Amino acid sequence: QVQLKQSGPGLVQPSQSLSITCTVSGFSLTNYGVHWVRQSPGKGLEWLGVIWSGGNTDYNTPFTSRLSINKDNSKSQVFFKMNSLQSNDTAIYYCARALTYYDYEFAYWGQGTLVTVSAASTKGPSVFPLAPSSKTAALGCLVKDYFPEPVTVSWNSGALTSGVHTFPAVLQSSGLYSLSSVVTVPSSSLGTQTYICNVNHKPSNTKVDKRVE
Amino acid sequence: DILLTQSPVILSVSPGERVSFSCRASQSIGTNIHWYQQRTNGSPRLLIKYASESISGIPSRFSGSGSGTDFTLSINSVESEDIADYYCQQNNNWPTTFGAGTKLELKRTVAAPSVFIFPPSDEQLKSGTASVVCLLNNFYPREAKVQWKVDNALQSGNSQESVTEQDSKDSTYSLSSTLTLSKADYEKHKVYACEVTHQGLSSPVTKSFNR
Amino acid sequence: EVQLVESGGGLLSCAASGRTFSSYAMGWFRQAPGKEREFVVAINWSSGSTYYADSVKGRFTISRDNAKNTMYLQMNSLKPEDTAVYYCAAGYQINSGNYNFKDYEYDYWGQGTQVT
Amino acid sequence: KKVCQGTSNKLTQLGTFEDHFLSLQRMFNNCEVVLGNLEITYVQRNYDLSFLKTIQEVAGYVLIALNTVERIPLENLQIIRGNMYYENSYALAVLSNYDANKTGLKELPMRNLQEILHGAVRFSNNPALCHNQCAAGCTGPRESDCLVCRKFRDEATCKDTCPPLMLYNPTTYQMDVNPEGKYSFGATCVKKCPRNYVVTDHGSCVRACGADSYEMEEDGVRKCKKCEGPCRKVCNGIGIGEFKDSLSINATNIKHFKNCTSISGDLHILPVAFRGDSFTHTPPLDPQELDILKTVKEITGFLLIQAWPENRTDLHAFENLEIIRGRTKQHGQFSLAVVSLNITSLGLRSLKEISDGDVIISGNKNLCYANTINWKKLFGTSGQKTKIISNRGENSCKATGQVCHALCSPEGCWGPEPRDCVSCRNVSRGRECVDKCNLLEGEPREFVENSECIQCHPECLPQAMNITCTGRGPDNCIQCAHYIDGPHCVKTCPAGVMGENNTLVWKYADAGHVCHLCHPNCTYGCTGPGLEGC
Ligand SMILES: *[C@@H]1O[C@H](CO)[C@@H](O[C@@H]2O[C@H](CO)[C@@H](O)[C@H](O)[C@H]2NC(C)=O)[C@H](O)[C@H]1NC(C)=O
Ligand SMILES: *[C@@H]1O[C@H](CO)[C@@H](O[C@@H]2O[C@H](CO)[C@@H](O)[C@H](O)[C@H]2NC(C)=O)[C@H](O)[C@H]1NC(C)=O
Ligand SMILES: *[C@@H]1O[C@H](CO)[C@@H](O)[C@H](O)[C@H]1NC(C)=O
Ligand SMILES: *[C@@H]1O[C@H](CO)[C@@H](O)[C@H](O)[C@H]1NC(C)=O
Ligand SMILES: *[C@@H]1O[C@H](CO)[C@@H](O)[C@H](O)[C@H]1NC(C)=O
Ligand SMILES: *[C@@H]1O[C@H](CO)[C@@H](O)[C@H](O)[C@H]1NC(C)=O
Repeated sequence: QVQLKQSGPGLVQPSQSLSITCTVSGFSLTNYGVHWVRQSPGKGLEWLGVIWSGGNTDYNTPFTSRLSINKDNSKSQVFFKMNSLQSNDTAIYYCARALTYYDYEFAYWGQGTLVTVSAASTKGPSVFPLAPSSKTAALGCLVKDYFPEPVTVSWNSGALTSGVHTFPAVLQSSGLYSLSSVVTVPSSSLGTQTYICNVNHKPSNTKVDKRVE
Repeated sequence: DILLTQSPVILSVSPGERVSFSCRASQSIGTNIHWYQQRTNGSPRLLIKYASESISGIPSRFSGSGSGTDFTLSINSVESEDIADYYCQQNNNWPTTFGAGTKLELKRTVAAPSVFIFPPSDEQLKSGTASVVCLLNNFYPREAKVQWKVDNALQSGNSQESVTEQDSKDSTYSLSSTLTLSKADYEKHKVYACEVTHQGLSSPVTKSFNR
Repeated sequence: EVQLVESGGGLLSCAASGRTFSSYAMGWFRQAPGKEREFVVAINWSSGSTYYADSVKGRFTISRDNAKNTMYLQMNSLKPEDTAVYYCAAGYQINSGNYNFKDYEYDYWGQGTQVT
Repeated sequence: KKVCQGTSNKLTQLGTFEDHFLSLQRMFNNCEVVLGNLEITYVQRNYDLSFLKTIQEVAGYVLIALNTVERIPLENLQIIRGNMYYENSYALAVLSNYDANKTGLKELPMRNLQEILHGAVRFSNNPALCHNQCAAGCTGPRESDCLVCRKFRDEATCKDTCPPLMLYNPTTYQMDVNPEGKYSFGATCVKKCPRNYVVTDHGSCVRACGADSYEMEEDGVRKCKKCEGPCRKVCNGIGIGEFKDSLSINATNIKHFKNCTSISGDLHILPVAFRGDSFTHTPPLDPQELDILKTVKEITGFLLIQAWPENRTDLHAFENLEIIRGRTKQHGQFSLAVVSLNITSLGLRSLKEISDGDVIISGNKNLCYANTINWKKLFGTSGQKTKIISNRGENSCKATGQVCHALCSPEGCWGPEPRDCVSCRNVSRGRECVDKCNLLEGEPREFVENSECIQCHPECLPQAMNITCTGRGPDNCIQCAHYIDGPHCVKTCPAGVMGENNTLVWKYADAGHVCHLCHPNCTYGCTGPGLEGC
């Protein structure tokens, strides 16, 4: 199985620099290059550059001056580095591999790293239960006042997926994000099954489990 | 440089229909075109390589045709699972570049929302704030009206909505509306109501609770 | 593209079509059941110079029909000590020959004509 | 007469004083004539050099140095030709024949050494010391009646030169193969080269053809044909032999590819070569040393270029590469791969075949052309496919006028120059496409032979407002620019060349510049008809 797994902080202050590590598995960096591609919510998918197998690089024109990709074939990982970021550099950054040597049919993609460019401070969420009333029932969690994105939410630690709706974050007037995850469940379950929402917010390193009764 | 133009921008389609995504290239590039699928919160997924060559794991209903400037990605019978953005990619001129995508929406029968309303947790109220959430679960079409009411007083500019993406299985939508009062304002009132208007409802549904 | 059509053997012709065999050199190899494949004859195309193997020397005769693009071989006065499978080969040469034939290179091979 | 090769070791000592003598005997044992040099060195005391009595002649030089032996019996040495010199201009050099043991050379009885044919003599530090074409002495007034010849010999006869291979036929104005002609083996005229010897491109019989020449066969006799350009030198490729655990062509291994023409394997050029690899104690490669590969015309395996001089516009070092057989392939796939280079044109103008394997040209952001080639023409094996991806767009390339030249055929180009065309639109001169051949104007005048201009013979006279020749030969002329020997335009009439009956034929110039036969009586030359010539 071929995998690109990437790790890196996704909050970078203006004029400061972004760093992402793409850790490779299923193939060698000595036989294949690794490409970098970003995706802004407006300006679509954009190819940043490559580190070829021989260690030589190639950067897209608007990134020559501020991009450096290196790697370590032994540790089997790749290091993306881009400098003096600004607001327009806010996007999701991906590492990718092509299906075939020397080519660009990107069949294998990293999970992506959500880079947010802001001077604002990181802030963990508060978690509040949405308890099911007395009247199929619905229940959920309120994930409020966090920054930056993203926050990941699961139910019963993965065991509960059907009927779940984790809503897209909304920007509050405070400039903090707020989000709500809900699930529908047979009313005949409340006093039968315990329901727990697992909220995780990497940038603040806040992991929270709140039971909903 | 070279331009990949994708049309249409959004494409709504009933299940079973035929679908054609167009990607026209400003220069002639033979068959140096790839296609990708990208579902919500997911990474792009290679569908077709070099205009028509199929990729393993991708279902048979996807196919690609064309050469030179005009390229096509085809679905012979659309299913709800196929909801996503679709991008084309050119391999010919340096540097490789992507189209701006086509969004595939899906049509379906009208479906009225299940409405639920949640009060503020007592934990939250301790912190001096009170959020009140109204939920509209699994409905179609997307257009829906939500009125918050506190003791029969229409609220304005103290609520925020969020709509989920179209579901992969039933192709419905879901919506959360969130009213925020101060603890003080919240405690200075009794009735809290969410009035939902939708095409699948004969009369506006209301769900409520008394503090 | 480069096709070598073998036809003529059993209890010998090599029709070579596909490209300009100007600087080429075609010949014949043989392989015995229980041994390696071995040289037998070879012939430069331009000029029509020729090179035989020792055991093949005299007892054989190779020729070239230009324009028709074909390379014939005579197996007159054969013996049980020469029974094997025969492939006709072809290869581009760096300078239309002009170096020792034992160091010629062959890239395209025929299918396999039997000789018992 | 017995013949030994000789030696050219100089003052070098071959092993122990015993090993040196033991190897001196084996060479010069029973030898009568020395083709090379006679080198006697480091001979110890009480060592019998009595086998040197058989030596009758030496062609090269003779050296006698650092000898402590008492006697060196060269009692039969009759001649020293001096084909070579030892140092400066000494054909015979006898130097420092002594030791710190008080025992040097006493007796050097060269009683028969009458003549030294060429070169002076040098003696120092030796404290204990007739016909017309003959040389040494004469046992008669004739040439056969001589001890040793001056120039050559031919069965007793002492000639000044060996009988030519061919003789001018005054009838058909052509040449004929002389049945009295013989090769020049040493100072002898033999009708056939000896066992395990080879004919020169002209005359002699040598064991080794040497450089600038290879060994071909003609009329059952192995000869030495000159190498059209560099001689063929096969060499090992990356991964094999010298480069077993080699990753790329680096500053270390690059030297060994000198004068190589054919690579038995693969060829890798990777960025590590330009960076250097400490982990292998390999320094950076200076790009200029890639020129070494210009001599490469063929590669049995594949060609992989992942790094290249950024200031270099094309694959210059492979401007003479003719074929890639692709017998071995990258990942079992590619025979040619060019990835992420700065180049503008590939520049493989000599490439004519890629027998197998796929081609991948990818990521060369400045690379133009490349898509103009029809690679099908180069492929020999079916299923071969090319991938030309993410290089410079054709349209960008148009905007700067980097397109195949107007003289190129539609088959495409390896670059912008007329010498980069795959094939020509009209005609080629050298490796260059052109508009027309110089038929009725221009220097030189030429003629067409299959889409190619060919220089008329330089003895054809340029005709204003018409052609000047029809074939490569001087017989194909229209008007002879100088003289005429029948159907042959010439720059000088035949005067001095040998012919039938062993008679030197002479010709003079008719005022119409036509070569005619002199009178037989005139044997040393003639400047007109009749006896009055000489
Ligand atoms: C450059 O070439 C040299 C010689 O071909 C390589 O040096 C060899 O390295 C192997 C593995 O370390 C050793 O076993 C040999 O003893 C070395 N030979 C010599 C002559 O030094 C070297 O590895 C090559 N470097 C690269 C980057 O390919
Ligand atoms: C890499 O190659 C490119 C194209 O060959 C070179 O670009 C040209 O460089 C020359 C240098 O004399 C300039 O005169 C031209 O103006 C450049 N072409 C342009 C700007 O279109 C580039 O120089 C090479 N890179 C290096 C480091 O040598
Ligand atoms: C935003 O990006 C643009 C290029 O798209 C560039 O001018 C700069 O990086 C940013 N703009 C500023 C700093 O005004
Ligand atoms: C390369 O060829 C030249 C040709 O004159 C020769 O002089 C030189 O010795 C050769 N170098 C080698 C074999 O390393
Ligand atoms: C390439 O750059 C080097 C830099 O040292 C320079 O010496 C050389 O002349 C350049 N090559 C050219 C101009 O062809
Ligand atoms: C060269 O060939 C082209 C193609 O037919 C032709 O148009 C042109 O006149 C030719 N030029 C000559 C023969 O000088």
